[PDB]
Amino acid sequence: IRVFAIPPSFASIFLTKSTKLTCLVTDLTTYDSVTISWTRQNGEAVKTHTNISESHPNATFSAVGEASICEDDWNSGERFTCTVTHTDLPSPLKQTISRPKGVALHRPDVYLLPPAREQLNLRESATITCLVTGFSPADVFVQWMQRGQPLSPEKYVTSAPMPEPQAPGRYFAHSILTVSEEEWNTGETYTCVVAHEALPNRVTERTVDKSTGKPTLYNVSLVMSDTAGTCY
Amino acid sequence: IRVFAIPPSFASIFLTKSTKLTCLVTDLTTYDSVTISWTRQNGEAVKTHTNISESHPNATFSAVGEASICEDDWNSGERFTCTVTHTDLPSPLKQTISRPKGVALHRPDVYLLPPAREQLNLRESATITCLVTGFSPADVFVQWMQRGQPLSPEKYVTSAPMPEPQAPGRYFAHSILTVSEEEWNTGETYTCVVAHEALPNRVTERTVDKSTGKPTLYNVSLVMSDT
Amino acid sequence: DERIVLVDNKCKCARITSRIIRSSEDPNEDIVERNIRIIVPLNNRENISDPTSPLRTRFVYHLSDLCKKCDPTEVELDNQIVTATQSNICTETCYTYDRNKCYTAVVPLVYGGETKMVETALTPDACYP
Ligand SMILES: *[C@@H]1O[C@H](CO)[C@@H](O[C@@H]2O[C@H](CO)[C@@H](O)[C@H](O)[C@H]2NC(C)=O)[C@H](O)[C@H]1NC(C)=O
Ligand SMILES: *[C@@H]1O[C@H](CO)[C@@H](O)[C@H](O)[C@H]1NC(C)=O
Repeated sequence: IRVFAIPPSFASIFLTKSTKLTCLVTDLTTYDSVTISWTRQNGEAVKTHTNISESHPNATFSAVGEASICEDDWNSGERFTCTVTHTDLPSPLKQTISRPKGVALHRPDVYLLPPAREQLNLRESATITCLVTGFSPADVFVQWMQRGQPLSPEKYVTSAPMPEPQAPGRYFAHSILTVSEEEWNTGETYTCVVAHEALPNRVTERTVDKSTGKPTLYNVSLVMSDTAGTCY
Repeated sequence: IRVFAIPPSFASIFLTKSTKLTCLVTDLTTYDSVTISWTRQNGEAVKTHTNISESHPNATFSAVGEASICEDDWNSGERFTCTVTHTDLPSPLKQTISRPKGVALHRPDVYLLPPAREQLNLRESATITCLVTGFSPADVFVQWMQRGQPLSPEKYVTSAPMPEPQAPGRYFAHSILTVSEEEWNTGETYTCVVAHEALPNRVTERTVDKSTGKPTLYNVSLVMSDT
Repeated sequence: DERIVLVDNKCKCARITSRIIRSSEDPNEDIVERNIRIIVPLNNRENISDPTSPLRTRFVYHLSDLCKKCDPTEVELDNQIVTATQSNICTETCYTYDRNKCYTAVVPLVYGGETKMVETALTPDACYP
């Protein structure tokens, strides 16, 4: 029996404006003897709603507990613990989740790399990478789009942040999206959207296509008329 | 008393160039009463270089067993077992390990991507990417090189394999290296080497330079109409 | 110090300076010089406020509509003060962005089904909110 506690994310705060706590419990044999509750440091009771999921193929059951807390409760760093009690566990399981302090704010940087030249020759698929680096803390939210249409959560993948060996305190992550070769050869556009607290407007976006980003040639035309006009 | 006999991965095999087995046993009251000796299929004794680690703060001790065997015998499907005898243990504990056979094998592909132009315009740093994808199982060992000599592992970072949502049964991984823009602008060369068990020669290399991606045509026309 | 700036456009990045060189010694044989400096962007698109617009590969620079004055000036006539129109010639396209200006956009963000449109920053840094 293992318990996973997920602290609230910045995206959930921005796009929903309601701080929530979740301590998922798995590897449960009986769902009629489970209880999920949250207790404060001083012992004040917190209202928690417990939900029961379906039956997993491995003869296990998962319980989901969603509870409403004030943004201050989490942002203050107040240490919270989720209480899980079961008849098969001689001692209740306790998990400690909190937000660390002494963290500065650093604006992240975003760059897109176009698909490799020798990948398009096979005419199978193309891969685009969105590299975001130089940020703290380590909670980011990257979403891909195609000419204003949000893309499905399944066509792109993202990686957990990892420390940067060069400069400590600044992290990085990247998102990889695949596309059809003909679709990319047509000339469609793609956008990378990242949400973080350090940004002034809190969201930034960048756009790449076939004509921009490692192109083959540059075609320019210039016209300069009325060169002998009145200036005064 | 917990006994763990993990087999070495592909990275250890390709880095130390020798097959070394481990039968480390932790949480031992007295390591003076420990004995590590592997066995082949025939059950012969194994020359084991037993090692003693430091003293854990929780009054526990561990013994490390190192044995060198010819690699040609593991892939043939021979099970190796280490026997550990302790005074507190009434009977020896045996862990039998072997190589899982029947794993699907596919050829990884290597793609190297040059640093972004916008990042170089800031004249601060440059980054390179070594994308390896379409491979199974999850055993990949990737290094970097510069003019034929290797660099410390503190200047590049690699990621663990992650399943590919598009094609079931395929994995992918990435490596990120940092380069000073000025060095990059000098004209040096960087190499990415990928070592996998499915490749015919186990080794593949890719190279990227500063001149990667330079355009071919610069069609420009100018008109001056003094109207 | 020896040059006078006439126009300092930012959208077309056009800058014109004029200078008189005292060539030789005859006052009637001094040449008048006009310098034009233009910086063209190769990555910006047709509409700088819409990332989906196609790329731009045609640039037109009319000098009659660049060195033009369009601000009423005050003139003293010894009995009153009046406002005077400098030129009678007074939708222009902005090729490049302006540092003193902020460029923003609207983008749909989906998360758990709900869609929250949020103001973005097309420019890298520019100004802060
Ligand atoms: C260039 O893009 C801008 C921004 O999309 C266009 O102007 C906007 O038009 C929409 C309605 O279509 C309004 O909601 C916005 O308020 C407008 N922007 C501003 C700043 O007023 C503009 O029309 C586009 N130009 C061309 C030629 O398509
Ligand atoms: C060069 O310009 C001409 C028109 O002046 C055009 O026909 C041609 O396609 C251009 N070259 C390239 C490589 O686009």
